Amino acid sequence: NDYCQHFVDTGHRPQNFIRDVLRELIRLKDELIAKSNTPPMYLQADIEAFDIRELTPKFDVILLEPPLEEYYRKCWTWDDIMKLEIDEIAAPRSFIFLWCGSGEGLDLGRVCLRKWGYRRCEDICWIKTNKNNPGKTLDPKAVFQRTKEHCLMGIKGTDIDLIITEEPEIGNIEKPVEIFHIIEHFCLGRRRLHLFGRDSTIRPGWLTVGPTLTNSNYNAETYASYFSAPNSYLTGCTEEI
Amino acid sequence: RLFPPQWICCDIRYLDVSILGKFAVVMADPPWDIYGTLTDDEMRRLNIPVLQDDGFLFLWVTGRAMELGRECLNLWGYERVDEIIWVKTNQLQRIIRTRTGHWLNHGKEHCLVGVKGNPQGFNQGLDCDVIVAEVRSTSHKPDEIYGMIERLSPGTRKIELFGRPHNVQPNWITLGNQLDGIHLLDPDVVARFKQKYPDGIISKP
Ligand SMILES: Nc1ncnc2c1ncn2[C@@H]1O[C@H](CSCC[C@H](N)C(=O)O)[C@@H](O)[C@H]1O
Ligand SMILES: [Mg+2]
Repeated sequence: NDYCQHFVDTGHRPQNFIRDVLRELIRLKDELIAKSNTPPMYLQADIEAFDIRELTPKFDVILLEPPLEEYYRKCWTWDDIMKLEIDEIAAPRSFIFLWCGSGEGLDLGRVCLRKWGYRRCEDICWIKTNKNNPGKTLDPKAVFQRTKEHCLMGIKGTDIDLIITEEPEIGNIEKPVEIFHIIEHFCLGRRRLHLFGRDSTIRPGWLTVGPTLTNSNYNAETYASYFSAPNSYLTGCTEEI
Repeated sequence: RLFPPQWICCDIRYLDVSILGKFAVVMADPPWDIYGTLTDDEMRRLNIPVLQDDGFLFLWVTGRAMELGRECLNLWGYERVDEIIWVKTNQLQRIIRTRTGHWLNHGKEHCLVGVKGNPQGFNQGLDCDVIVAEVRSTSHKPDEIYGMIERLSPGTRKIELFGRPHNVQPNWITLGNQLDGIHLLDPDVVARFKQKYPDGIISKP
């Protein structure tokens, strides 16, 4: 059988036919992450007009979710994104997860990663099924119907790469919560920043910063106190001291 | 439409590809330096630019070739306009999970899609950008890609670089060093081949 021909004939995406898309080990590790998580912290800020260096201390992990116009059709362009001074707030050993969409972002997000001093080390694809609404989706440059989005992982200093869920309803710009599961299970450190998060993405263990937040609780000094000795170098997957 | 399969066993570094004429689609699955491989410079120097005026390039990449392949695609005169992913499955349609220095299992391979010129009359948007297909022998890419390409550009001439015998297809010319001899049937290609290589020997220039 050929799922490509089947999609042309029926509108059911090939990914609709992927099947099934330790337990004690995973649960204990989830538990240790939950125990080491900082309280959720969050700040409303217009990231265009905000001095990013006010976010301290330096982060172990940055999740970057700029609102691309392609998600909808203030929207952020790659010109805007590339000019964020991410290298100023990242720890010298640290990681980035950048949602790049399905278009020019696959190239330009890579330029961003390298600009900010990272090497691209994983390409995590969010594959979207249409089991509820089989049919056709187009961009002018596009050769194929676009049914996925990419989150690029970068590393600086010395689970599977697939998330499969149903396509969200129009106007729902949320990314799968599974991206947080992947990030947290890497055990990269406890200082985690989510840029362009929303009320809906606020999460224990994360500082969320974005324009649409209705409330704030961030204080730099309080935040830094979560990582003061003896807890400075914890991975987020171990018993705290 | 339909022309039968054609192929040339060669070292792709040495073949003068200008004898093959112009193609609507080029596909390559290079032996990236990550039998035998090509160095990054050998890949850059491949004379891909002569193969097309207007059309599409399909370039398989893994690992650091996600970036090196982008560089090659651009150096050769293409803009990357799509990216296909092949979700690798077993016979029961479950994902196969596979590299040292990675802390994520890999369930897929990527194929970059580049455009050169302004192609006209291709059926863009018929297929989607995810292939779900069973894994076969090592490096064997799914045959689904030939179907997607044929629907995109029916009845046009295509060329595959670094193909093996199981890759030969109608309307395609296949180049690679594991193919069996030279099988050419297009009279125009036959004539220019004979003129260039009167004794059939494609040695280091
Ligand atoms: N210098 C060279 N010229 C031509 N082919 C070469 C080469 N160096 C390596 N190769 C070939 O490049 C191929 C890369 S693997 C190709 C896999 C193929 N697309 C498939 O679906 O099976 C190998 O067959 C290898 O023999
Ligand atoms: Mg099959």
